[PDB]
Amino acid sequence: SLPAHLQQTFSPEEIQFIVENEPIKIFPRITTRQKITRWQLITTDDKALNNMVAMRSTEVVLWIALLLKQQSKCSIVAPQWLTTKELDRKIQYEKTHPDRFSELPWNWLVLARILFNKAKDDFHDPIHELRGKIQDLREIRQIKVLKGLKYLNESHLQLDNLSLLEINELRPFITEIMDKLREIHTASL
Amino acid sequence: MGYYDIDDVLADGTEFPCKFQYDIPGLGYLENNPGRPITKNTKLSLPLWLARILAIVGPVPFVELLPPDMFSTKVMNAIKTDPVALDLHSINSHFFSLAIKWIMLFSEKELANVVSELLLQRAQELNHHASSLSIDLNIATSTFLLKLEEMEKEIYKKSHESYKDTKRWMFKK
Amino acid sequence: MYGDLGNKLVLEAKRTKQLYARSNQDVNLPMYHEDIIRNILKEVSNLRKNTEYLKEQQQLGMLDDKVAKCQYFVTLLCMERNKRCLLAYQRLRTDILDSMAWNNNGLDLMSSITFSQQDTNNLSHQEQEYLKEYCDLITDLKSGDLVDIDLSGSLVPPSDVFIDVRVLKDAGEIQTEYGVFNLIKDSQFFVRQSDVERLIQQGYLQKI
Amino acid sequence: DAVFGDRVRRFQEFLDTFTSYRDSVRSIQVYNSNNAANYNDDNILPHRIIISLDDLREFDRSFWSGILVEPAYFIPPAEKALTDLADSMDDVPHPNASAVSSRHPWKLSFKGSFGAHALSPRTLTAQHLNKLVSVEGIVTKTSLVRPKLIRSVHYAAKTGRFHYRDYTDATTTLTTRIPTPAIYPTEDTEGNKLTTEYGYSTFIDHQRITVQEMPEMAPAGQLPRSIDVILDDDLVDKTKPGDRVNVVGVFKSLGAGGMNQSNSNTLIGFKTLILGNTVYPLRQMLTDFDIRNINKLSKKKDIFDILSQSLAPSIYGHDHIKKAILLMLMGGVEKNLENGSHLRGDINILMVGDPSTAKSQLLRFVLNTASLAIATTGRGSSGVGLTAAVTTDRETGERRLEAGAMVLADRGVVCIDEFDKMTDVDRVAIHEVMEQQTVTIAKAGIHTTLNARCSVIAAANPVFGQYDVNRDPHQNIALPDSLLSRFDLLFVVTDDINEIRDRSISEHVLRTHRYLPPGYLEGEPVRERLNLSLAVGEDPKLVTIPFLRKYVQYAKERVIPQLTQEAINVIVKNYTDLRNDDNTKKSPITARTLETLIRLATAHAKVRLSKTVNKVDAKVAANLLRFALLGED
Amino acid sequence: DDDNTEIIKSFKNFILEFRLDSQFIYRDQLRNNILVKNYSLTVNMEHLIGYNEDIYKKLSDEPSDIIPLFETAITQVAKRISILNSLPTFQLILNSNANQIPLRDLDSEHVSKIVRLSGIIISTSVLSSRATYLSIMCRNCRHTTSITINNFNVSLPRSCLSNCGPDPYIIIHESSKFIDQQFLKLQEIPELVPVGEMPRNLTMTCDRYLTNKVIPGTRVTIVGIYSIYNSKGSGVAIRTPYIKILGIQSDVETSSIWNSVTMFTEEEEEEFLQLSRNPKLYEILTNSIAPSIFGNEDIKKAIVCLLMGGSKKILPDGMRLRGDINVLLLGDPGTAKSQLLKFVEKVSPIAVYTSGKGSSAAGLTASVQRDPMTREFYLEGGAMVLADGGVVCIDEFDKMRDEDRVAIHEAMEQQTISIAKAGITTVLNSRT
Ligand SMILES: Nc1ncnc2c1ncn2[C@@H]1O[C@H](COP(=O)(O)OP(=O)(O)OP(=O)(O)O)[C@@H](O)[C@H]1O
Ligand SMILES: Nc1ncnc2c1ncn2[C@@H]1O[C@H](COP(=O)(O)OP(=O)(O)OP(=O)(O)O)[C@@H](O)[C@H]1O
Ligand SMILES: [Mg+2]
Ligand SMILES: [Mg+2]
Ligand SMILES: [Zn+2]
Repeated sequence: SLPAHLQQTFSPEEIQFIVENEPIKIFPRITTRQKITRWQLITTDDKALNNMVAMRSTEVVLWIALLLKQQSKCSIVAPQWLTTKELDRKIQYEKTHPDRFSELPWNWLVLARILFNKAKDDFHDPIHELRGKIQDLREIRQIKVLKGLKYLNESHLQLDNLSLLEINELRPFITEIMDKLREIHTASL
Repeated sequence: MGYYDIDDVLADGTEFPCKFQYDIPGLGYLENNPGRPITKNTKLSLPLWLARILAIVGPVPFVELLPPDMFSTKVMNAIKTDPVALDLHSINSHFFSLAIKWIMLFSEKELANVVSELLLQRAQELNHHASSLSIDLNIATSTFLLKLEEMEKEIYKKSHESYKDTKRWMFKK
Repeated sequence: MYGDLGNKLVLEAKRTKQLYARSNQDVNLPMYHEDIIRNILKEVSNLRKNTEYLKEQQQLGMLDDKVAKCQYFVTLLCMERNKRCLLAYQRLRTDILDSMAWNNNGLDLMSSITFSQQDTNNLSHQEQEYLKEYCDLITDLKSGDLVDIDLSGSLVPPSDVFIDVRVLKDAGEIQTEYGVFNLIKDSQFFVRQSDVERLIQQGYLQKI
Repeated sequence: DAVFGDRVRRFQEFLDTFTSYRDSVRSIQVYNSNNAANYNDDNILPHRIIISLDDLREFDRSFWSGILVEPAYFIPPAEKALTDLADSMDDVPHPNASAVSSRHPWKLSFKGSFGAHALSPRTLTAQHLNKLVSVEGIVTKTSLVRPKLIRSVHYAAKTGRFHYRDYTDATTTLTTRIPTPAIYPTEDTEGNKLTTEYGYSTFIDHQRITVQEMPEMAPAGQLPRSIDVILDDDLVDKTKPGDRVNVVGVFKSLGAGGMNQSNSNTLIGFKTLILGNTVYPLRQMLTDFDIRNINKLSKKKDIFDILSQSLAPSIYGHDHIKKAILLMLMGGVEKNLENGSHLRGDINILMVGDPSTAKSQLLRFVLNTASLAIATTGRGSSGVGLTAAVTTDRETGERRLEAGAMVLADRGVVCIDEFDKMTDVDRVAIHEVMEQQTVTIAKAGIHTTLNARCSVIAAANPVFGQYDVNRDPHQNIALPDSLLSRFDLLFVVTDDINEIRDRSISEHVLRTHRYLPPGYLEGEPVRERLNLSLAVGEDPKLVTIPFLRKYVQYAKERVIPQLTQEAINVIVKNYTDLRNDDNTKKSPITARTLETLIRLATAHAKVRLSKTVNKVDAKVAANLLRFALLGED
Repeated sequence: DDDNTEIIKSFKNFILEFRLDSQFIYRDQLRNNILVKNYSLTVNMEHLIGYNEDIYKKLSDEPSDIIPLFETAITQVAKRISILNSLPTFQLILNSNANQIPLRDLDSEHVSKIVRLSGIIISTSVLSSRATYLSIMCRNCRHTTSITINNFNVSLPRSCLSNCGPDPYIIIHESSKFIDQQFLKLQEIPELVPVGEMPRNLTMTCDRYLTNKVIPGTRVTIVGIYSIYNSKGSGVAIRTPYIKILGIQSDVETSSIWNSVTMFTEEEEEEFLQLSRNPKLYEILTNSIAPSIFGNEDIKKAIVCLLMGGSKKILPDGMRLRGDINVLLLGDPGTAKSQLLKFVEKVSPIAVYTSGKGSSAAGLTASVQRDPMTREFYLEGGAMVLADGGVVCIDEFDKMRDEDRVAIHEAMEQQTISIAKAGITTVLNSRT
């Protein structure tokens, strides 16, 4: 809260927490179907976890999936946007329109890093190609952010599709610059 | 209007030129002349926490505020010609706070149009230098950070720290 | 003129703030400034004497009112400036003290075992008293309605169930809920993160 | 083509937007016109204006950016428009005999703020070529003024018509063109003989100066660097060696740069030059407020004491020497006498004393406070370096003379330190300058007499480490008698141990060492670097130094007192009393003491801003010389 | 052209695909350099060897021909990772860890090969201009033309492109681009000179971002190419060797002008402030002065005080006060007086050691020399000019001649040197 800044900005670890508080799909390697000890969770619905059958698709929260993959009882399926084809489509869309941001999920960087670190085996494409494509996208997004920073004023800004980490790393500069501009304008009234 | 702000307290203690409009005895320690009483039409440099109030109470007030040296036509022309290269630290270490103060006391639309542009054009260079995280395997940064106002150093430090934490978390293995 | 000394005090505060701002780990407050503060006290006392003297000299009716108003305003303004400087310095030092008091898991700080971050003699006596009642306030907060939640716990989110830790200082056997840890120096543990948060916070363990 | 005409139209609009330039054009035009109509004359203003870059910045940002960044494509269009406006203003006809051939086109000069274009001869690199820049420095060398041909006119027989040929050079114009061989045409197109008609052709004066960096701003362990500037037309002979100048012009490349028929070499690069547009000297003009203050402060009775004490407020004591320095600043009146003689009006002072007696810290103060001052050290100087040196002019090819320290300080002061440590061969030359005030050069076919009218203040040490009172004065000073006779005032200063003096002087020194410049925090090192921001806009009571400079200038240039009889009566009685006494003075008294009294009286009369020498001036001169010779104080 | 394209492609793939752990270091360095307007790139040779040995072998045998291809690969990658164009051709700076070759071991066997060597800078020349983009026009047909030049050693065409003369072409100086060239002189390390031989000197050329980086007296390490240029010495078919600098490592952090700015990363600043807080720092600093000398504690404390130095003040009236300390040691033989002078030389960032017997006033303050070519007079620095902002250690001070010793009086206190010789009248700074 108070120590180490934290007054008005989130740390990267808290952003990671928020990201891991989101659902994901898995392929269980165990069967916990009730016969013809139970999970009984208090913050997430446990219906899927209680009723599990092997070699079938279910969805749970992300951190439970990581805890299961720590053991040998899970296999997380990466989202469909984590593919070379779908990344090359977004790169082209990014190139063609130099005044809007492409539509990527608000956790693409954090999810990509977490999945590359933990579930390296589950990817179908080679991981180095995807890692290069992520950097290729990030550089162009940085160029567009740098160009858009010139239009700062006292009224309001619109950043339609900027990601969570990109917003977090830029908030202290943007807010303070516009605050100072607003004070300068208000003083002259 | 921050009572406990340290930087506001420091910036509020700067000396501004002013002229006495009355003739009054008993003063003189303002001039460092204890026994000598002050005369009429005398030009002295008084601190801002005193000159601001002495120019309000009288009607004609006791003291008239004179145009400052830091808001001359030369400084405005230098600001307009090249904002980035200008050394605001040499002009005054608290340029912006005194600028908004001067705009508040005397409504000046011209100064509000120049200070805003100066800040907007210097923000780009501030961001460029703050985003440059070194990689282990320049003279520009050292030269530029010696021309920064007291207020701009805080923004530079905040932006730099945020960028370093983001980079650290991204590449933690 | 009169307030020119107090500015120096404010300057000192700025330096302390930098040590607070550029602090990878917790730091200690520098020495108190009782001599400068006493100098402002002396000069504000002299200003009070001057205001009194102006009061009598006006109320015998030897001087014009418009003349006396100016020095009255000057003395009032100088006293206000000195008060502002002293209060700003005091509030900054108070904020740092509150931060340290919160960052030691409550406790009585200097009376009991401390993390050796601060020497006793740096703080003023009134500051030492203030710290004691603030610690008591933290203590009777922690026993409020929020007993289950540890209001003085760690503020970094939990994201690793099992961690590797290394012992820094030697100790004896310590019982924990459902088990025992034997703190032989230069030994490594692989255990759940929740059990060793307390011991890492107190410097008996390393890494995470 | 189209861009040229568009830019001409833009500048034409700029000219009638601001009416000041149009009024200055008319003022110059009417002055030149009505000057030529004065047949009974009692001289000619050049065709050049100074425009502010600032106003152009509000008017048209694009044109201002073009001038600052790409001068070679925006200055020539502006000059044509200015010439057109000037031609339009001149309604009166001028059917002159030969002015029809030479138009003398109007040119431009700039002022205002240059932003990042204000540099020095060291921070100027290949990134600034073909840009408008301003450089600050000190002039070291200048070339001789030569005429250069710009257009030639020839007359053809059997036809009676004239034909003209134009010439251009790399330094003449801002745009590269096909070169010209500078050979006069001899044959007409039809083969008729052509005769050159001087008096209708056009020639322009050409000069080249060298500007060096200020040595005080050089980095550690490095020597100052210099650059070359070319001046033409009306800018010639506006600078002299030793001057501090600021030159605004275009930084330009020239030549072939070894990329040609010559052999390939890594040691060959291009040559760089500056085509100066304007020169500004870095004489303080006085307003009526300043003059009124000077006249009001003149009437105060104790003005001499205040003026003398205001000198060097960081030196404790030495009141009489500080009075003597002030009297040096306001020199005496020089008398030109028959037989081609002149009585010198300069006051020369020598200081002999013990080590660490603040002798060298007064010479440094005189260097700064005076209008013209040249510093010299005994062991690091030569005779050829003080009078003149024979050198060569590379640009034209002749052999010429280069000024030395003494002749560069004409109507100035020379401060010599460690004067006794100078070699004998060196010390003879200074003798002549102290006696005739002229230098004679008879070397290498250059027979010339050079004027050197300078005041000498010098500091030396006795033969031993410290002054001895048990030995005769001549034994203490190693200088010869002939040299010693040429100094008006010799001050022997001694450090004597006394507890009260030590307590006062130590307190003063400790107070001085605790000074903090405004805008600096405690413990903050002084940043004597300016961060490359050379300039922001390119063009008991004590008195402040600039006011003293104004006072000295006004006194030197506005009052010339004359001697009176009642002052002579005091001077003669003082001289007769001093001559006939048994007191042992540190220097002999001779018939040249009377001239010293006269000069000191004249100087004190100038201090009072009066046109006559009074009795009080004689009394002050007598007291000063009695203190100097006797120490009776 | 069918091999240069593949070479450029290989270099671009090296720049874009090299990764260690989880970060593209060479891709990030380019973007960070572009932001602060640094148009250059530094590459470590070990990474290049690890990536692909064929690429390293291509560079190691044909440097002058291959290096420009890497130069254009860098600026092709930059325009892709920076722009969706006022970007000049970038610069390549190389780092090597190979064995160092002495200057006197360089011979005809090492021509056109990249070498690594160390020496002492003795002189630095002034900056000169070299053309990169030349705009050209013909004297008769008058049409525009352009030429592009790289500084890795060209002339205007000896013909006409579309009668015109033999080689008719002139340079349009406006709209032409130039860069910065500097010449430096090297010398051997004093301890590596062979027996009975005087030290030898060598010539080096630096460009663009490697100019104004060293000062005379500095000990440096140089990575460059050993080449020859025909010029001008009655020998037949002989050439003069020189070195084109590619990388410079300098011990002193100071640049040419000594910006008086911090060149310390936070990781070193934290160490320095931690050191400053030691309660017994004075004893630690004293014990570090000549640990092989017994006793003499007060002299070592005085040496520490001299090394740190005092403060300097400027006053409103123009007065200047000295802030440096001078020390004299007058003592008996065998008391380690001369073993402290040579230690102070080593420890000080800038220091000169001289002997009073072999000295002169011109050599100590400044000299005046005549240029053989220009035939004018110029000033050359001396012992007190080189040792500016540092320390000069004068041994055998009692044996100095009385004429030479008196020349130091002004420099000791007024910290200036006045020269009034041969039409040159200047005052030079000297704070030592
Ligand atoms: N009266 C004084 N007031 C202030 N400072 C003084 C005075 N006398 C000497 N000093 C100080 O002594 C120091 C040396 O003085 P300075 O260099 O002028 O002496 P000097 O007469 O030229 O000596 P030297 O005979 O060694 O050439 C300076 O720091 C100067 O400030
Ligand atoms: N206190 C000491 N500790 C260690 N070695 C010493 C000491 N005193 C002298 N020496 C040794 O004595 C030798 C000669 O000393 P050095 O050359 O410094 O003499 P010096 O004082 O310069 O003499 P000189 O007055 O004759 O020039 C060296 O080998 C040095 O190491
Ligand atoms: Mg001296
Ligand atoms: Mg010895
Ligand atoms: Zn042709």
